[PDB]
Amino acid sequence: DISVAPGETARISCGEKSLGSRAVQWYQHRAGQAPSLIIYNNQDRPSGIPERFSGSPDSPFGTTATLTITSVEAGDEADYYCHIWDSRVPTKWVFGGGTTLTVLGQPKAAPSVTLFPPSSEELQANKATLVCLISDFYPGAVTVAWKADSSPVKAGVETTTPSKQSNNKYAASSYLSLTPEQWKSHRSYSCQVTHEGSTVEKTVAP
Amino acid sequence: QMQLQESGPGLVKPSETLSLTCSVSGASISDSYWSWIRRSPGKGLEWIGYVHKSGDTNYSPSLKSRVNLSLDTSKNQVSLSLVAATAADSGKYYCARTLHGRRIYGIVAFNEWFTYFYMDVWGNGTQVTVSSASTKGPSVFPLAPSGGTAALGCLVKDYFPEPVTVSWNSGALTSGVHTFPAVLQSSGLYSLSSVVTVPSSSLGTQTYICNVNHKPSNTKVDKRVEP
Ligand SMILES: *[C@@H]1O[C@H](CO[C@@H]2O[C@@H](C)[C@@H](O)[C@@H](O)[C@@H]2O)[C@@H](O[C@@H]2O[C@H](CO)[C@@H](O[C@@H]3O[C@H](CO[C@H]4O[C@H](CO)[C@@H](O)[C@H](O)[C@@H]4O[C@@H]4O[C@H](CO)[C@@H](O)[C@H](O)[C@H]4NC(C)=O)[C@@H](O)[C@H](O[C@H]4O[C@H](CO)[C@@H](O)[C@H](O)[C@@H]4O[C@@H]4O[C@H](CO)[C@@H](O[C@@H]5O[C@H](CO[C@]6(C(=O)O)C[C@H](O)[C@@H](NC(C)=O)[C@H]([C@H](O)[C@H](O)CO)O6)[C@H](O)[C@H](O)[C@H]5O)[C@H](O)[C@H]4NC(C)=O)[C@@H]3O)[C@H](O)[C@H]2NC(C)=O)[C@H](O)[C@H]1NC(C)=O
Repeated sequence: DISVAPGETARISCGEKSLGSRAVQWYQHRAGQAPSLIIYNNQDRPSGIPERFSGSPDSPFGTTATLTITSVEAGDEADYYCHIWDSRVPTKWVFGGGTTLTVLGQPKAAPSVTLFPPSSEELQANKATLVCLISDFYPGAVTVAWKADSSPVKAGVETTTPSKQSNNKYAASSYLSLTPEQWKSHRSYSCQVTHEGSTVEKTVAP
Repeated sequence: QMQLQESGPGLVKPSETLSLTCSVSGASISDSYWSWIRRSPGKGLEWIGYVHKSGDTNYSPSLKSRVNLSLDTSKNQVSLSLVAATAADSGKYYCARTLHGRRIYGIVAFNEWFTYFYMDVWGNGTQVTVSSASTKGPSVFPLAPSGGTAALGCLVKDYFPEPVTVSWNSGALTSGVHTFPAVLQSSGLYSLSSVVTVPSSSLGTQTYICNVNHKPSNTKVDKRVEP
């Protein structure tokens, strides 16, 4: 994940080192929007895509697919995936990469974060839930990451799409479904809210 | 330009067949290859497979045993069928028009070339949650809270369907009340939190009770919350 000031150039590498001849495609995915094709056949550009976006050549062997975006602008703030085709590697059925590009020159409002531990009432019911409430942020795009102690957690995480508040800022909530055992065993859990390149963290301990 | 839209007939219970449709407008399905893609929370953006009129059709190794992609020329629709759906098949599904080219890096007669596929037109994608969720009332839990302000709330957990209503002290407390939109969980049930911001000094004086109402199951719960 990278953050770039408007006007500067962004560099995103994706995939493993190349073995044979390649045809790399690059895809752009903005939050809650259909993905787009930005690059195909390594360097070729579909209609509409500006020459600011450029891809890496499939030479020499051993190169890593790199997408370069010069003179960055707000619109280029999105997730960037690559789909690699290599004459010596088996066809890929999962897209690679996923790097998020944040552009820094934008008007914004940092999120407020409140994290609740599981309630003693829920625990007696042999269930546990961490509640991370996110409010008052703008634009309406956040990414939430959970930490059991120091290690990231993927399982059990449920996060809502950002919703517009009455004051035209955004709200969102992330839930971590957890067993009471997992809750007690770990020293602590953290909710990490990233917004326009800056992350806000809250931690609770059993 | 061309437009694509992914949709389901509706709700998928475990061990039922997931049936998705990709309606194509501004172009005929017979002029292009077509692909389905999905993003499962457990994994990343994965290519399900592609289909074509010529019979040029292949599926992902991990899904080949359960998936069927078909072309409906009459309805100009691209179809996806996934037998024995489970929570593992939950996520967002994309339909996309697929193009192809040939990477020629040697003599064509020496088989020194390969065909590559790329997606230039994607749909918004549709969300698929596989569950046996049915009418169910919510469980209500207190979210307990020196100086400064404090956030106390109520966790309205595991109900279906939407919606639920939440007030505080029967409407006597509306200041600093923020009810968040519910999350749809992998269980197919919903959960939301209602938090009210208050002065710490007030924690002793005032009494706090959230009033939760869920019509579909005729549930009414009054949960007192304290520190
Ligand atoms: C895929 O997807 C896509 C997309 O998506 C999107 O995006 C993404 C990215 C994400 O984000 C997501 O989320 C989103 O969604 C899609 O597409 C889409 O779709 C959608 C649907 O929903 C839509 O939406 C919309 O939006 C809008 C906006 O727009 C804009 O923006 C956007 C973004 O945000 C975009 O997208 C678009 O495009 C746009 O953009 C733009 O563009 C242009 C051109 O290009 C440019 O130029 C510009 O710049 C741009 N911009 C920007 C970018 O920024 C919005 O607005 C909307 O909203 C609305 O609506 C809704 C529903 O839908 C609601 O909810 C809301 O609320 C609104 O509403 C409204 O409101 C208002 C206020 O209130 C109002 O007004 C008022 O009015 C009154 C009156 O009223 C009345 C009475 O009277 O009472 C009523 C009644 O009812 C009536 N009646 C009748 C009969 O009618 C009446 C009458 O009218 C008579 O007249 C009487 O009067 O009225 C008064 O007047 C007052 O005063 C006022 O104030 C109104 O009313 C309302 N309205 C209504 C209608 O309701 C919406 O949200 C969008 O747009 C789209 N997009 C596109 C691109 O297209 C798709 O779909 C998919 N695909 C597929 C295939 O599927």
